[PDB]
Amino acid sequence: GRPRTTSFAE
Amino acid sequence: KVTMNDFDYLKLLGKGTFGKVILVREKATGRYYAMKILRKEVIIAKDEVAHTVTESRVLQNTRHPFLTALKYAFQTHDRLCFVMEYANGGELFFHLSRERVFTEERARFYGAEIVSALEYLHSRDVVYRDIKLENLMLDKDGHIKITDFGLCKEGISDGATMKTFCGTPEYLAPEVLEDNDYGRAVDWWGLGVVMYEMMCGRLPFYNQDHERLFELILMEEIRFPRTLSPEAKSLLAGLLKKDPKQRLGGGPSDAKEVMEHRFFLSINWQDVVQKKLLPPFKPQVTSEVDTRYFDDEFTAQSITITPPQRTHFPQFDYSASIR
Ligand SMILES: NC[C@@H](NC(=O)c1ccc(-c2ccnc3[nH]ccc23)s1)c1ccccc1
Repeated sequence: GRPRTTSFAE
Repeated sequence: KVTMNDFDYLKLLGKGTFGKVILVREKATGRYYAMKILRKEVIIAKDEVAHTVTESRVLQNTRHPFLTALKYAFQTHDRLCFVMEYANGGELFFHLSRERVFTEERARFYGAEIVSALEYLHSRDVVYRDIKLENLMLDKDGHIKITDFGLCKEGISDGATMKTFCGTPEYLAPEVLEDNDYGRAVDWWGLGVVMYEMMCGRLPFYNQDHERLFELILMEEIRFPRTLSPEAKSLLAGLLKKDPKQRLGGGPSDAKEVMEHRFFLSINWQDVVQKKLLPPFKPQVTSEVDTRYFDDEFTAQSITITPPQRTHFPQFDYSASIR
């Protein structure tokens, strides 16, 4: 079970 | 105007750099909602005001069974608040982590409802750009609800392109990892990654070093379990074609290509949108304040407020009843 991901921009 | 004191604040469902999401009760009606509370100070500092306005605008202008519905968009001097219908079923990330892997039948159900949602957004010239397990929630009946439209782009018709390097590292399409622009096919790559996770029980590419991760996304050939069905292998191979021009859904007909793939042979797509497909899992919620399908990491935390004019955010506020 992978770690939580985080969204990003530029 | 709607304010903070119109709601009871019951349990923390999510937390991070931008702000937090809390299960609230509307005092007037006694009904429960999910309230995403974002700090303006952080949004301005990170230069992300355009993304916050786009999210509200997309939420205001969309209505689909498998997209989350906005009840109220309102703001205070330092906070932006999205009041939304409460999906009690929790994230798909929660369920897939618990069960490790789904059957092809269960993945097909979730996949179809996501394809239905993506066809809707694409027909409306919206590219979602952040398909992933954390952004896919389940409602009380076990149907898909896409959340978080912060990285959406509007006005993207047939063949229109985008420049912003954005998304989530693990889900980025190969073309986004190259210079210049990219098309709406990145959403079908994202569908491919989540479908891969549901059926293969892992990301198709992973490394904690983004340098190594992006090289895998660009350079590495995907693998499948031997026992995965031929149609499932073909679907994932089609969705995860590195060239967006040769990718399933990357042609002019868009979602049609994906809907007509042999993996979804058993699916009537008019029944999908009509909520006529039977959910393979029904959330076992006893009450409305029941948060069993959210991490204790968040739900165990005590609710508190932060101690810190024309600090107004124009074109943000909204009511579902007024419009
Ligand atoms: N980038 C991650 C983002 N997490 C979210 O978007 C949500 C967490 C829990 C949500 C929820 C739960 C139940 N019903 C729901 N209905 C509509 C949403 C929702 S949405 C986030 C945003 C901002 C700050 C931290 C984390």
